[PDB]
Amino acid sequence: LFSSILFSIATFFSRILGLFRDVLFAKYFGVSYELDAYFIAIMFPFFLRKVFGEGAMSSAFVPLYSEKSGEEKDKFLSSVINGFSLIILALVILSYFFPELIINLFGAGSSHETKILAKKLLLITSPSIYFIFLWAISYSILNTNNKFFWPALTPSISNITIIIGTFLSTKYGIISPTIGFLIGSILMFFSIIKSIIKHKYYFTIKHFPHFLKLFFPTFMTMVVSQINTVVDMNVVSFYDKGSISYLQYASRFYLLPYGLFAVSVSTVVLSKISNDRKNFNYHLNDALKTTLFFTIPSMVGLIFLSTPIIRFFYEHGAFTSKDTLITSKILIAYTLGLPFYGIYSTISRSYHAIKNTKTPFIAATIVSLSNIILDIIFGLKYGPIGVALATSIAGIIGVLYLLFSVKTFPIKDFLKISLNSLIMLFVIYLTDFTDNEFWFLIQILIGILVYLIFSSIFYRDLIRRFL
Ligand SMILES: CCCCCCCC/C=C\CCCCCCCC(=O)OC[C@@H](O)CO
Ligand SMILES: CCCCCCCC/C=C\CCCCCCCC(=O)OC[C@H](O)CO
Ligand SMILES: CCCCCCCC/C=C\CCCCCCCC(=O)OC[C@H](O)CO
Ligand SMILES: [Ca+2]
Ligand SMILES: [Ca+2]
Ligand SMILES: [Ca+2]
Ligand SMILES: [Cl-]
Ligand SMILES: [Cl-]
Ligand SMILES: [Cl-]
Ligand SMILES: [Cl-]
Ligand SMILES: [Cl-]
Ligand code: NA
Ligand code: NA
Ligand SMILES: [Zn+2]
Repeated sequence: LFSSILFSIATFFSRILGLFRDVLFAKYFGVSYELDAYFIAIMFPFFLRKVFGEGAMSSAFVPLYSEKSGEEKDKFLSSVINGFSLIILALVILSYFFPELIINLFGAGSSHETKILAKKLLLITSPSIYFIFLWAISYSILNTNNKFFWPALTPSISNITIIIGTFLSTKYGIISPTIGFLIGSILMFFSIIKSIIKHKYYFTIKHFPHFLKLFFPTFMTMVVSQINTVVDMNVVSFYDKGSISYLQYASRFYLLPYGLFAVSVSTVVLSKISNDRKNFNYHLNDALKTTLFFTIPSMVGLIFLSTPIIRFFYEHGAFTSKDTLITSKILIAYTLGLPFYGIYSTISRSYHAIKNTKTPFIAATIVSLSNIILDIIFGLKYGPIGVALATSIAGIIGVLYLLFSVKTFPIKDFLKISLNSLIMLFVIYLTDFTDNEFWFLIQILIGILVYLIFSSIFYRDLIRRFL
């Protein structure tokens, strides 16, 4: 368990480091066409990391690597590296000659000056793909040797190098964090290079067709399942300049309470279902109560305090009062979906825990199609706020489908949690007088205390049994 607590500390600071990276973007670049161009240029390697984070490489590499032995293991590894090196080299050369293909994938609607700059930055980011693939392969090898802690922290390397590049941007401009992104991908790979170079190199691609047969179907499935990322960005690119940047500032901050409250708090309770499948309904209700307990007060507090929170973190240097006003509205639009995505995540993973992949797949399809259609309608009409809202409404639709499916929900506890959250709201509203820029921190503490006090009143009998 000591490694589990250590990994939580490591994850917290890794999340905070990403937040600090964005804080510096706001200070050194604010919201601008030039940061739009940066995000366009990094989005393909970023997107590819996300897909490999869902297991796209390990899903095929692990079984085919582990089944082999002796120098057939080296020959398999060489086949994978050689085959991908060939494909990637071809596509980086094509990227140099036709950068508009990648640009128009993520920023088709962006202005002329944006696309020109993104072309220049893509010359630097496109090679990072090669080092991301190698990183993903080494990551898989480490996983087959039961190494999980340290490989999971290597993305922090890239955030440090981007941060350093952002500091140097006062001399070079936006190209400095772009170079930092490339160097980050190189050093991420070098941090775990030994797992690859301990193998003998073979001039062979013998096993590459075998590996592709198992890799590509799953890889494409994971591409499609993460596509809403691409659609969000491409739709907003048609709005005002800086729209891409607004969406990144708001969504990257929102992912902090999302990851904590909509997913992580309910994991332990959800873990029990696999071992105790015949009590599925009880355990699912238990997990849903936990999710609601955290997401409902968090949603209320975040929305009420969205402007002072954004101001505290982002409103420095080039990030203006106007930027705070807009980013805060986008954050509210996302935060309205927090409890719905919490419920969604809880029911979906509970289904997986009992080997039902069909119902989670249908729900995910509904959410994805809903999100695309609503992006078209609301995103083209209202820019980033419309895209954020579309994402939240899509989650509501997914929740309605899943609730009709499991036909269970802890209604009594939802009402108790909601009342405690509204009592909390009433109190924080009363403490809203000073307008000091740091007062929102005290209101968060007051809100937590009020919420837990009244939680203990309404759950007194339950606390006694636990205590
Ligand atoms: C070579 C294709 C590059 C595609 C375009 C990106 C440009 C990259 C530039 C330089 C790459 C140098 C890094 C080379 C990294 C080492 C390659 C490797 O993994 O070898 C493993 C074997 O020894 C064991 O199987
Ligand atoms: C600008 C740099 C961009 C670099 C982007 C690198 C992405 C490469 C990913 C996969 C290999 C693609 C080649 C796939 C070849 C076809 C695979 C195949 O044959 O799959 C058969 C399957 O059974 C039928 O469903
Ligand atoms: C996330 C929860 C943990 C965070 C813990 C942070 C600890 C508190 C830090 C700073 C408080 C600063 C509060 C400053 C309040 C302003 C006081 C003031 O000067 O108010 C003037 C006005 O006239 C009144 O009437
Ligand atoms: Ca600006
Ligand atoms: Ca060997
Ligand atoms: Ca300020
Ligand atoms: Cl601008
Ligand atoms: Cl072996
Ligand atoms: Cl970034
Ligand atoms: Cl194979
Ligand atoms: Cl084989
Ligand atoms: Na500017
Ligand atoms: Na426009
Ligand atoms: Zn093979």
